[PDB]
Amino acid sequence: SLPKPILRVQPDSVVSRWTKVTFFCEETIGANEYRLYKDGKLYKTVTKNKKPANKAEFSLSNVDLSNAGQYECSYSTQYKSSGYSDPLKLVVTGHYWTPSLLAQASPVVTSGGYVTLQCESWHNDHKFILTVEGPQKLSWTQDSQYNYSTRKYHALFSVGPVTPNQRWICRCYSYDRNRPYVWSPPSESVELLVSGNLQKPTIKAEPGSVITSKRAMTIWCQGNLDAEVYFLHNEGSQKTQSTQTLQQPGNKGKFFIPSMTRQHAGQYRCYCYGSAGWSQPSDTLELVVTGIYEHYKPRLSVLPSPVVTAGGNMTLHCASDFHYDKFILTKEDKKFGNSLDTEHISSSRQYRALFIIGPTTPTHTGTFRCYGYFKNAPQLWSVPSDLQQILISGLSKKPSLLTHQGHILDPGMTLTLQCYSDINYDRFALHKVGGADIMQHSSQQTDTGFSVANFTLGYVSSSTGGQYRCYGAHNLSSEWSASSEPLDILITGQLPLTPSLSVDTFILSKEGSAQQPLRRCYGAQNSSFYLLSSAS
Ligand SMILES: *[C@@H]1O[C@H](CO)[C@@H](O[C@@H]2O[C@H](CO)[C@@H](O)[C@H](O)[C@H]2NC(C)=O)[C@H](O)[C@H]1NC(C)=O
Ligand SMILES: *[C@@H]1O[C@H](CO)[C@@H](O)[C@H](O)[C@H]1NC(C)=O
Repeated sequence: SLPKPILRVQPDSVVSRWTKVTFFCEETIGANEYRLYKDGKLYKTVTKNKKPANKAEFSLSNVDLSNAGQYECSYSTQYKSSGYSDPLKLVVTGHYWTPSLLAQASPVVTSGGYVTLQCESWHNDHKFILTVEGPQKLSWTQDSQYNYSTRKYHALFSVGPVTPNQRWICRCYSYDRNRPYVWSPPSESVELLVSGNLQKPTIKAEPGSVITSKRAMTIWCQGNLDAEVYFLHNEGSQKTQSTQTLQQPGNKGKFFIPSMTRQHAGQYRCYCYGSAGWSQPSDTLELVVTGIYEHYKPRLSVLPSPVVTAGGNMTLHCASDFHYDKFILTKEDKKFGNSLDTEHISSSRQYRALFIIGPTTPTHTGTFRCYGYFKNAPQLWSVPSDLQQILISGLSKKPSLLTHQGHILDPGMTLTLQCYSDINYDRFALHKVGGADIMQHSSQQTDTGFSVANFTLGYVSSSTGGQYRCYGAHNLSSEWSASSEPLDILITGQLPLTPSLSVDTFILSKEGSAQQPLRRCYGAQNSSFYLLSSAS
């Protein structure tokens, strides 16, 4: 008789509870009156009187559960009421406990593959529906199995085969068979991460891959410039979506973490979807959180000296009273070498690790820290040891020490050491032999025509007396330099004796600072060599 009308809904057929929905009856013949039928019954009637148009609206504001069901549209032209538009199933979510949807292994799927998702729910007699967020809505319906241990009803969906052209976003629903038009509120969006075949995004970690706990860090995913959304993922276990990306320079998907915890460490990969579909995943960037296991801090030492000559063998010692599995050295903020198995020494009650370095390339110069961690948690490290710094000399002119303020000192005289050189080094390093610390200062350009470095030590005590050496380096250079002749600092007033012989060794010095005392007169001993006491 007459052209069957077209019934449309906004928003979609599956609407969340308590939201406004609108039906639209459309035709071209005429518009005398429109009628909306709900489940085979006259629900509403809109007349084109009191503005004249060709399409009629039916608003159902504040939708509740009772508004779910079949809807048809009929119209009348002249005095002919004509048939029905093909029915439209309005579905309302709510009334139930929210189901859970879990990527059974991981959301990761190489294109053309299937992933299994488990959908759980507490409801006794319920069917499960898995839908994907796409144009032509893909659905799957399963019966619920019951896990007697967890006392929960679950069903598994094998969603696939996953095509690399379309973004896959899965959601689950639970619903009673007897009332099909009423589903549960949708579970959390499970988005599948597809390993495409386009170029790989470079993944980066700006502050570093090693981060102390509770601190901030950022993960960048830069790559193809026809990319739209960047993802970060962990083997165990994360999903993160970035839509708003820095366009300058080029698509840079930024991720920000305010404070690092246990659940932020692990191996990260960057997945990416774009106009030409998905891309091959990034390299596995391993994020490491330290500061955890903050009870037993490891301790780091070095032998034979914190400063070794170029081309020598030198061992670092990572030790801890706690039975860690492995110890790892880090230079600056970066990992160094690899992990070594801990080794329980029977004598020192310690767990030991000997990082042997030989020969010493100028690359080993830096600040080392040893961490302890366990096998089952490779990304959760201990609290860093007190730093042990390494200097490596060998290849430049030996920068002599001025050694002013005298050569033999009495507590307490403000001792300062100057380290000069003919070669214009941009930085000098002073070291007291047998010590663990190395001092460094920016050299100042004196008028004469070279650089002098000021090393202001504290008040002279009995402990400040020893042997000193200075080293020189440039700005662009990572190579430190061979040290000068040893400076022997001698301290007085450290023995209850006054010499009258002018006791293994005997010292003799001028009232003025001589270039070197020979071995007023002073008296020392072979064991405690740098300690003296006299009056003449
Ligand atoms: C580097 O250290 C020397 C210390 O020898 C400083 O020299 C002072 O110089 C004044 C005159 O210029 C002398 O009267 C003082 O006796 C010196 N100090 C001492 C402790 O002897 C020099 O100023 C320092 N230079 C820089 C750039 O810090
Ligand atoms: C170990 O280092 C020392 C000095 O650094 C060197 O003389 C010695 O030859 C090294 N050991 C071996 C086996 O070469």
